[PDB]
Amino acid sequence: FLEVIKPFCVILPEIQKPERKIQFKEKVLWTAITLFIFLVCCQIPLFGIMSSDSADPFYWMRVILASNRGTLMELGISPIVTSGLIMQLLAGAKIIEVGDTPKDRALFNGAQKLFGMIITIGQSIVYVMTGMYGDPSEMGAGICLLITIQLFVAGLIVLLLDELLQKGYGLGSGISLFIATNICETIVWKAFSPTTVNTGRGMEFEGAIIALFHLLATRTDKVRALREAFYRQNLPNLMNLIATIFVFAVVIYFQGFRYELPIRSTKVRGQIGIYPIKLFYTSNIPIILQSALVSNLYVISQMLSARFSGNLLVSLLGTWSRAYPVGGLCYYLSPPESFGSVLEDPVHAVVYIVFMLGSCAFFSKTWIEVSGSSPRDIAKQFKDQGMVINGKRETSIYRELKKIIPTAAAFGGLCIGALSVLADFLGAIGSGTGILLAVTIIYQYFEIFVKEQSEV
Amino acid sequence: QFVEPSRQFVKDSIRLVKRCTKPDRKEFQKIAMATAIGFAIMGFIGFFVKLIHIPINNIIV
Amino acid sequence: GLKVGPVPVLVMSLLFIASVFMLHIWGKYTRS
Amino acid sequence: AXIXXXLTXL
Repeated sequence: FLEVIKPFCVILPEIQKPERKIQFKEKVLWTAITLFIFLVCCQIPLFGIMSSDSADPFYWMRVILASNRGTLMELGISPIVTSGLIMQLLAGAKIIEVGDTPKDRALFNGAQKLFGMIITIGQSIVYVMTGMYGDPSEMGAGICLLITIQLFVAGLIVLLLDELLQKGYGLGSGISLFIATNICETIVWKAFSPTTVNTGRGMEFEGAIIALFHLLATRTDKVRALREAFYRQNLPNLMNLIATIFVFAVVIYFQGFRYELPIRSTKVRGQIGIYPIKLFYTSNIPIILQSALVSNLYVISQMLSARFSGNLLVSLLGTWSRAYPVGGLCYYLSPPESFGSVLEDPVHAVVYIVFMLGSCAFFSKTWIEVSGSSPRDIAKQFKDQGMVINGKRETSIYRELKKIIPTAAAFGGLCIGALSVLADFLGAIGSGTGILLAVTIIYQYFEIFVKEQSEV
Repeated sequence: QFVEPSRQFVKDSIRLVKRCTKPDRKEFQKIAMATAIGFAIMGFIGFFVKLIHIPINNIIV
Repeated sequence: GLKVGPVPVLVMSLLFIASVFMLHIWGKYTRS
Repeated sequence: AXIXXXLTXL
């Protein structure tokens, strides 16, 4: 197993471990270069595609996957996430060992890259053969192989860029950076796009601010121009951007919440300090997990309805009508798009709110149990550091953590779900999922910045 | 009967929120400025990449 | 194995982008 | 593939 795959592990390229720690300014520069490369690849279409007119059942796995259909980033960050969860499950099921020796973790990284590349090849083959990019029989072996090679090398670039970020050149991981970059790109596009669409009422810009300026300059600077620019229905609004800024501000405010535990040291005396237990204890993992669950359920419902239509169970799981849920569990798990949608079906809005809050709370608690951030898992860190709580005994470190951390995780789940629901209700551009992910990732970057400043 | 666990959770959440350290007027400005800068960077780099590549995609495809 | 730095990775990414662009250009000019 | 909170299209 490990012995026979180690020579297969070493073939893949690896990022050189930096000789000296990289400062924050040029860390930001390298992160900007990495996201620029990812964005440029997101715009270049694959070669050999005859038709991009298909179903694309994973349309909702695009904000959390940083995927753009038909381009070099067809798969987005799916190889990285798949390899990460595969390795975490393998380590937790004791087939392999991450270890602590540099050789052990180097082999772990090499095998993670190997499994990510295997997943990349598998996804590319599935995408090619299952009818996307055109008929695989019509494209031929040469075109199908060329598309598979393009997707393979694009995935190799994604893993290389993520490894570049993680080895110390960037500000985090490829997953968070690419997700936040896609969300911010979407919001800025819907704010400032020069794209124009004509529906019989002349030229009309697709970006909100550009449409505002165009209308104010053209239509006699009328109050009707401002009313349309703020309450436009066929294109992005100015009220949608105002609600996006408002949700940004509120999520920032609630991301700044923390429970500051006064901790001292019983090993190195004089190391008074603070342990911040954030209200958003699991930063955006509830969003990622909830979006993945809902989107996977959507894919399952679409697959069942397409093949096994008419069955009562399939209809209850979801009714579809491009597609969007119209009935069933998939509908009740779908955000109400407009205020009129909320008004016509209050029951759907209530069920969506309850499901979002409960799922976010459940995923937050499950993640603090899984990822090693449980109260017991933090009490182990307190014990094997000499750290105790200032006004509490050393034998009571776990009980205070048991009081704080589970409640912090659950209520962070509720707060995050409520923020996403509020953003979805207000019509915020970027959506609740996108806005929350973007704010949490930029806050991770900001907290890395303040950590580096404190180290100075 | 889950009324008692729900009330206990609500009470614990209220206590934890009251004991949390909320951002001040200066912390909020600092975090908001940092978020705005990071947004502007990522979003505008992506916007300009897409805007540049639209003519390129027209030319090559 | 082979360990590369950030600049080799940037060059590899740019070369892959340019190779896909060249594939597109070659296909367009051959078909036209 | 759609199994679950996993994210591995198709």
